[PDB]
Amino acid sequence: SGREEFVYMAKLAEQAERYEEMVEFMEKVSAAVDGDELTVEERNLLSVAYKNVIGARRASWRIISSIEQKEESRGNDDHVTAIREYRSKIETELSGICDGILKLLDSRLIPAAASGDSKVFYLKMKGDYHRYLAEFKTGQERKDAAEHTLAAYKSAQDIANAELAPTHPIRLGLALNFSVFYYEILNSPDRACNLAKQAFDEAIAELDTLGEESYKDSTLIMQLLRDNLTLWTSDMQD
Amino acid sequence: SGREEFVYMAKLAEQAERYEEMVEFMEKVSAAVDGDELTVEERNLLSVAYKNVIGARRASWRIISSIEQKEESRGNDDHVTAIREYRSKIETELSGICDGILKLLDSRLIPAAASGDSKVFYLKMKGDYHRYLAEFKTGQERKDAAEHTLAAYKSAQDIANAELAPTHPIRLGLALNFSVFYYEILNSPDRACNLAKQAFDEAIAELDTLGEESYKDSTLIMQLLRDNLTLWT
Amino acid sequence: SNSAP
Ligand SMILES: [Co+2]
Repeated sequence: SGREEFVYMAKLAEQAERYEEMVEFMEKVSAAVDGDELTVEERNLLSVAYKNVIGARRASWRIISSIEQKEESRGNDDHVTAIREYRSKIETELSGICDGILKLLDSRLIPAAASGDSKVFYLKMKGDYHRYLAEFKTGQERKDAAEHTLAAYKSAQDIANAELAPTHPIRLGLALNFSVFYYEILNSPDRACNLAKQAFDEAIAELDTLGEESYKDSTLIMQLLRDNLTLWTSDMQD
Repeated sequence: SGREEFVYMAKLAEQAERYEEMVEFMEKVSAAVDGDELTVEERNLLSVAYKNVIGARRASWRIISSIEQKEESRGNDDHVTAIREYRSKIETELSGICDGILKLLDSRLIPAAASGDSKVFYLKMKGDYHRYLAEFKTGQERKDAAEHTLAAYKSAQDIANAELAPTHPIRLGLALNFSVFYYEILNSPDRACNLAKQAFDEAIAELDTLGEESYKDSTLIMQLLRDNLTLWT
Repeated sequence: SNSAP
């Protein structure tokens, strides 16, 4: 059917690494699934699609920003103006991508979850994309984005603490991204370290609960948790 | 002014890895230079821009084609049909990209080329993009593409043999791509191997006898030539 | 800092 055709097209777009089209296909899948919930597979295809589309503009934004600061530190103000105009184009694309996924998540998927599985997943994703907004927005828009991020992550954390094993890859990913939020967005290294440490310990504490299928996913995140701590614990030094 | 602005924008697009925009910027620089030659730097920015823009569709095309063949081997005609529509979209983009750069080479850059270095460079590039056309075109369209590739490479090879040192990275790159043309498009491995070998020997002749500053580039190309010969035979 | 895949 509609749904199945566009799911397959989305998988093809992924293979071809034509991710803007993958988002289009998954947006058509999600729209075709109105009352029903997305499958685990469709949820993951949607997430991969948006992660890659935003990831590419995020990379470009960081690079153009480094160049902007260097050329600004230099007396070529003429170069700096051009770089700022270009970064503005990138920020426009970033804003439009976040608006697309936040509306789709906010209008269909979050209301439709009622699974706690998917509740935490979609809440984490809402927080993620508000955070990607907070990465480049300024003034009140940055404030609003960061506040919505914190609120999304908190709601996610409540459902996850109450209904997901400490070794659950969704709960672990949420902890990871929430800690990153504190370190990078809120500039609270103490808070970020505390949260990452807690999520790791609570997962090795109850490390029996982990699933064979769940293991590659969880262990990956837990290593990232340690890796973050490894840098933070060293920037509590540097 | 204009020219210098768009060169800078192209470098920014490259840094940002926004290559469709890099192509746009280099098309505006080249269009803004009527009759004058591109600098070596500008020429290379243009080539990088188009190389990356086409490279990405070439990769997508190969992957979608493999999936089409597997799904064909599975009797999944619904999947095969969807895949064919998608591959057709990719081939449309491929055709338009090769056409864009071929038009730019044919109306301004190839006519404007004033030295053997740039004459060979732009002819080699013409052969390259006719070859990328020949990679997916079929039937008569493929025959026409391959013939234009051969003609571009031949013109390039004549100028290169006549005005560029055998160790010139432009001449070496041309020899490399011409041999590849024989192996992959014309399925003439004997010719591909012979061409790569002759170009390599002619390059090793003056390897120690001559060279400075150019050496990392030439030695690089000659090593790719060796790797290919090692694989073909 | 790294985030979830
Ligand atoms: Co608000």
